Amino acid sequence: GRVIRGQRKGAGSVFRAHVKHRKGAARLRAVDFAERHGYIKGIVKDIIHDPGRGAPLAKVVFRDPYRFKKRTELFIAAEGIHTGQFVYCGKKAQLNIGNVLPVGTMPEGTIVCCLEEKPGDRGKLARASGNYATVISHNPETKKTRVKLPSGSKKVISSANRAVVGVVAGGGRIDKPILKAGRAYHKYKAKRNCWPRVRGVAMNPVEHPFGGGNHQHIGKPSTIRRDAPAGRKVGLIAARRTGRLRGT
Amino acid sequence: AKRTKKVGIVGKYGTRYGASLRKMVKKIEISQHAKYTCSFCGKTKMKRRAVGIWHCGSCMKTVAGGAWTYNTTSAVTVKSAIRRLKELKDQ
RNA sequence: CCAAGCGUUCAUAGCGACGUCGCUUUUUGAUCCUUCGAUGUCGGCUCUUCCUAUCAUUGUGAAGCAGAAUUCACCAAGCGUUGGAUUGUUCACCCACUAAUAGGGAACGUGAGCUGGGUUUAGACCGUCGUGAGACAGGUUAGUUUUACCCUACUGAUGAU
RNA sequence: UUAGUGACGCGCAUGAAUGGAUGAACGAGAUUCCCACUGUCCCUACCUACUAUCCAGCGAAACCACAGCCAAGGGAACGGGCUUGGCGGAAUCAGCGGGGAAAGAAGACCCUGUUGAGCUUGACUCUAGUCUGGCACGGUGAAGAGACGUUUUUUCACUGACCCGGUGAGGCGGGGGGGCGAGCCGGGCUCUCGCUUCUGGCGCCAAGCGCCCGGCCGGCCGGGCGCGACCCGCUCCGGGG
RNA sequence: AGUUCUCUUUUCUUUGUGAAGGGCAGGGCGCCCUGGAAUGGGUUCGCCCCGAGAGAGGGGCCCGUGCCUUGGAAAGCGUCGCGGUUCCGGCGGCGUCCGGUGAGCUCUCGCUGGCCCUUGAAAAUCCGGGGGAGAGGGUGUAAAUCUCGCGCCGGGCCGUACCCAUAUCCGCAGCAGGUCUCCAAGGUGAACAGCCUCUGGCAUGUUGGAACAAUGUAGGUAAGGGAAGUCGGCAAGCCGGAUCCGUAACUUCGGGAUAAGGAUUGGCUCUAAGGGCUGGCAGCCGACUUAGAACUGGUGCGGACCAGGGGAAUCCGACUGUUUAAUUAAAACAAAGCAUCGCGAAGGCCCGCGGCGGGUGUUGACGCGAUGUGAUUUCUGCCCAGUGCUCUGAAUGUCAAA
RNA sequence: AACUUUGAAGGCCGAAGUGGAGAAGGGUUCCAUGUGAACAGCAGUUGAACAUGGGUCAGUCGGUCCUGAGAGAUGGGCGAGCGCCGUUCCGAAGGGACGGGCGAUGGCCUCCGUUGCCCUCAGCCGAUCGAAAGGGAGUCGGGUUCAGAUCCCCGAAUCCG
RNA sequence: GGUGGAGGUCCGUAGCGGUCCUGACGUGCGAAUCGGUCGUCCGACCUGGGUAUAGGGGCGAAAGACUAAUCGAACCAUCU
Ligand SMILES: [Mg+2]
Ligand SMILES: [Mg+2]
Ligand SMILES: [Mg+2]
Ligand SMILES: [Mg+2]
Ligand SMILES: [Mg+2]
Ligand SMILES: [Mg+2]
Ligand SMILES: [Mg+2]
Ligand SMILES: [Mg+2]
Ligand SMILES: [Mg+2]
Ligand SMILES: [Mg+2]
Ligand SMILES: [Mg+2]
Ligand SMILES: [Mg+2]
Ligand SMILES: [Mg+2]
Ligand SMILES: [Mg+2]
Ligand SMILES: [Mg+2]
Ligand SMILES: [Mg+2]
Ligand SMILES: [Mg+2]
Ligand SMILES: [Mg+2]
Ligand SMILES: [Mg+2]
Ligand SMILES: [Mg+2]
Ligand SMILES: [Mg+2]
Ligand SMILES: [Mg+2]
Ligand SMILES: [Mg+2]
Ligand SMILES: [Mg+2]
Ligand SMILES: [Mg+2]
Ligand SMILES: [Mg+2]
Ligand SMILES: [Mg+2]
Ligand SMILES: [Mg+2]
Ligand SMILES: [Mg+2]
Ligand SMILES: [Mg+2]
Ligand SMILES: [Mg+2]
Ligand SMILES: [Mg+2]
Ligand SMILES: [Mg+2]
Ligand SMILES: [Mg+2]
Ligand SMILES: [Mg+2]
Ligand SMILES: [Mg+2]
Ligand SMILES: [Mg+2]
Ligand SMILES: [Mg+2]
Ligand SMILES: [Mg+2]
Ligand SMILES: [Mg+2]
Ligand SMILES: [Mg+2]
Ligand SMILES: [Mg+2]
Ligand SMILES: [Mg+2]
Ligand SMILES: [Mg+2]
Ligand SMILES: [Mg+2]
Ligand SMILES: [Mg+2]
Ligand SMILES: [Mg+2]
Ligand SMILES: [Mg+2]
Ligand SMILES: [Mg+2]
Ligand SMILES: [Mg+2]
Ligand SMILES: [Mg+2]
Ligand SMILES: [Mg+2]
Ligand SMILES: [Mg+2]
Ligand SMILES: [Mg+2]
Ligand SMILES: [Mg+2]
Ligand SMILES: [Mg+2]
Ligand SMILES: [Mg+2]
Ligand SMILES: [Mg+2]
Ligand SMILES: [Mg+2]
Ligand SMILES: [Mg+2]
Ligand SMILES: [Mg+2]
Ligand SMILES: [Zn+2]
Repeated sequence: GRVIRGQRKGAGSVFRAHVKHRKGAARLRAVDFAERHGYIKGIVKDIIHDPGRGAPLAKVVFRDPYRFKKRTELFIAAEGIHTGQFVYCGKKAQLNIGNVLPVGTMPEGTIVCCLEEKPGDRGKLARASGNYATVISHNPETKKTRVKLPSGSKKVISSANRAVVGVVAGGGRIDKPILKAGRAYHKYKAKRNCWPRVRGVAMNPVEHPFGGGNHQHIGKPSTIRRDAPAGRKVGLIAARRTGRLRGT
Repeated sequence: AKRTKKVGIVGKYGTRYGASLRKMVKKIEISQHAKYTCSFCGKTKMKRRAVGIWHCGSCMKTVAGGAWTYNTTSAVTVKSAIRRLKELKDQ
């Protein structure tokens, strides 16, 4: 048989991200003396739409503490920020929506967004629209914090990790039926070459394990083992169970 | 004169997409096109620019908000949660 | 063909058991001789001709032929043997008229005559089967029909000894 | 009315996201009936244009063993040829599709071949990848459990190999110096901090103080240095290891 | 200039002003100043605007492709008349004038709105601003300096013909195929439709003549019947525009719908209504419409052209979209919706012979990756034995190298 | 001489043209004259054929420059190797400057220049390529040829340096 | 009762496609064209050039389709 679509996606080619009109990568500030020991002030200049992203982006301007310059940063917009607002980042910023604090100083139950997976990486967790992570508990002796991620997993992270107080803007986006193939066509024309999707049973055996047959049937169990070779790992990959999720 | 009995603004979709889906999208369609009163100037001009971005034509202010409503219930609750935690943080 | 019986009586008007002798190749088989450097594979439409194992009509013989109607048989294929609903149908069945609505051959007549409904490529659906790819004298839907100006034949047209 | 529709259902072999039942709108999708319409037909006719047709000019190709009238016979079981009969008369024109088992393409069907190829799998033999153990890179210190000062192993650590993140590698570690609090009898210390949160302003290229040097005539003009901006340090800072 | 038998103060043609500069119309302003508004007012086709300052006054600015002016009448054109070498940028005369009108078409400038789970390039290049390091001269023959007005010098290299398509390109060819664009007249008409015409162009598409048999190909018409033909109404045919009326089942209340079904339609002569400008009135200008009435023709009138047959049901697929270029356009694919599955980055899925390699990823669970079903509505029963997937493990059979 | 040319008729394309111009492609087919052998599926006095000679003129119209999707060196990595990967990633990646201090040279030797050294200041952080439709200053009117003109001539402007 | 003018909305031209006649043609105008009749025609729309993906590879709204008249594995040379 031939190489299946899933295999072909990893080569780039026609399967690379549509980044022509994206405004840039969204990050917190690179940590420096101001955020390690005090705080720094910025101003929300504009809140902008980033193609292929549900959440809006905020353009926050700071002063460079060592040079006569203005630094333009592209933040993930916390819901409720507005242009002309002042946001603050550092070890000693106040607990307000949009401020950037180390999770170690945040009290228990703080709702945060654009959280750092590892200290100094400028934000990796809870960046999608509407999402947020929560602070469960601190362990000051081991200098660590326990956060609850949108997926519901509980992670132990360094206390020095920074984050944005509040939830990500643009929430509730998935509550609108798309109603139309064309509206989904436009959704992914800004993201990547992943639409529309052709069913495996709808193909021939040459290009898919589920393909072929005088009836459109899978024919073989669709739960495939974790270590199946590429080109065979299709269907439900390493499924712990299947069927309707009745009960908790 | 009342031109439709129940479709309202989703009457643009005609017979397509199913009654229940058309009923569902109607609530969002009304809300994402409403002009909300601006908190910063008070003129009813706040309007959706993109998904999540709300702009006021009077005072020119822009606000990051919900996808289809100016502020989501989840965000409103969190603002009161953050306000409350702040006080205990400094008593 | 024989004739036990049926036919109230009466074997043979008309039938005919148990047996037995043939014919035919419009049934299906059996075989594998010709054709696989291809003879276009069903049915219908059209058109001509031929057979008789005669339905009608002509001329007749016999009846359990009074008449009328019918049945059996002879010479007999000259002339006829139709319009329709359902089905791709051959076949079948029914409606209606009719003198009668007989049965067949011609490469199971006839696709460089047509048509392409079915069968029988590639797309696709259902059921049964198969782990599967896929299979099914099981259903369903969509699916390219080429060439004549040559020879003969035939139809007409000049014409030849 | 082997068609359609509605019912029936022990359904060869219907059936629930291998989705079941439905249903408005939609369909160059499949089917049945009805109105209207009509040459589809009964049953064909006439008319027009371009051909075919004849002429001047110009002019191919397919195909072809030899050829080219029949009946029967026998025959590779359906003859143009052969046998026996019927018979046969130049050269040609327009048509025609009976025949030449006409042309077209080494039959796609079917079988055979120790010929394949696409695809599948519970075929045979392998294979990338992947999971797993050992050896090496591969270190330092503690304990616990073993064995005879050495060595096997478990846990907890360390960092320096190795890896990750960030930065224009910009203030890291320790100490000094200063501030608010506490409390032992003005001083010591538990021990904390490092000057920015009201406003959609501005913010660099030193002020000031101290010390020396130069040029011209104590006055003018111009330099340098130190503090301002604490000292010392061995990995830039973090995260793993 | 054409027609002039008759008529036609008639029909046709033609009746300029560039770039740059100045001036002025006109358009636009989310620009300023006075002032303080509810009996709220202003205002558009729609909107929309106002104590965060409306109405009303008075101003400032941007574009002015519009008109005038310098250009510039000298040129060009129309026309009549003379010249010459006569192949002269030949010379003269006159003219190149005045108004109106429009949902008209084409382009453009601007204001205001709607759509997005779509937000719709970058860089070269040029400009303004903040700052005040510096510089310039000591009352002058003033200096530094100047994005002001004139003046001076130069702008090298390469392309440029023509065709651009029923004959200059690709299909073996002057091949009915294919091949990216700009401009765009009058009539009818809703119309860039079809039909006729002007400007411009062409010579019937690689030949002609004479006939008018059959059979064709493409068009037509048929008495009476009306699908009896055929597998099947294939083919053809009926309908068709517009105005007025009328319109069912079912329905997801949006539709169905031009449902279905009727009536009307010419020409001609009138009537009524619908506006602007100026100074409940008067005068002058007007642009096409709608409606009604009489008269009228052999009942013809959407007279050509253009231009839906309809209804009752069953199956399938919700729809729109896509597909086997060259036999299958479909019930197949997609789809929104629905439901499962993996993954918190030393990750999930995938690429790559190879790496401090690569894609998703300028990403972070409302995400990415892997499947199935296939809108809405109602529902989705039982089975974990089989085969798969998955989870626990020294408690513990087998188990390689070391 | 049916077919060439001029004149007159009758027709057609009917401003989504059979009209006037371009891009890609062609490459002399363009223009003048001559021939009528071959070619232009009849002919031809004709032609996009053949033969002999001509014709494309720019600061202002494009290219030239920018960067886009992307392509692609060096550093580094890999690689038996031709090489591949990679594009800021494991890099001592600036050859510049206002100004100040020193010398050496010059000339309108007055004083200004130049040149060499030193002090001082410097993110850009990715070489290079990538569009005759994107961005990109500035040329228009009249005349003129067999064939060229916003290019030649007459006139009137303008940008850049 | 007006105004307004939404729509993967309807009729319909350009454009794009290609249902039926199983019409033409079938040594064709044409190694896929022609005519009438048809689908769609504001969007999942049509299209030029630039660039990217290359053979067990690509690309596929999925027909084993397309990948230079070649595709159930292109073409060229060699092995031969
Ligand atoms: Mg398939
Ligand atoms: Mg397979
Ligand atoms: Mg008896
Ligand atoms: Mg045999
Ligand atoms: Mg043979
Ligand atoms: Mg034959
Ligand atoms: Mg044959
Ligand atoms: Mg007889
Ligand atoms: Mg036969
Ligand atoms: Mg025959
Ligand atoms: Mg045939
Ligand atoms: Mg058939
Ligand atoms: Mg088939
Ligand atoms: Mg019937
Ligand atoms: Mg039934
Ligand atoms: Mg179930
Ligand atoms: Mg089933
Ligand atoms: Mg002749
Ligand atoms: Mg023979
Ligand atoms: Mg024959
Ligand atoms: Mg053979
Ligand atoms: Mg063969
Ligand atoms: Mg053998
Ligand atoms: Mg094999
Ligand atoms: Mg092979
Ligand atoms: Mg096995
Ligand atoms: Mg005002
Ligand atoms: Mg004059
Ligand atoms: Mg200034
Ligand atoms: Mg030219
Ligand atoms: Mg003609
Ligand atoms: Mg001619
Ligand atoms: Mg021609
Ligand atoms: Mg011709
Ligand atoms: Mg008739
Ligand atoms: Mg009649
Ligand atoms: Mg019938
Ligand atoms: Mg019949
Ligand atoms: Mg029809
Ligand atoms: Mg209806
Ligand atoms: Mg459909
Ligand atoms: Mg096809
Ligand atoms: Mg499933
Ligand atoms: Mg199980
Ligand atoms: Mg021309
Ligand atoms: Mg042209
Ligand atoms: Mg000739
Ligand atoms: Mg010429
Ligand atoms: Mg010049
Ligand atoms: Mg360049
Ligand atoms: Mg490279
Ligand atoms: Mg350019
Ligand atoms: Mg539409
Ligand atoms: Mg439509
Ligand atoms: Mg087709
Ligand atoms: Mg045909
Ligand atoms: Mg023919
Ligand atoms: Mg697309
Ligand atoms: Mg590959
Ligand atoms: Mg596709
Ligand atoms: Mg198949
Ligand atoms: Zn406001």
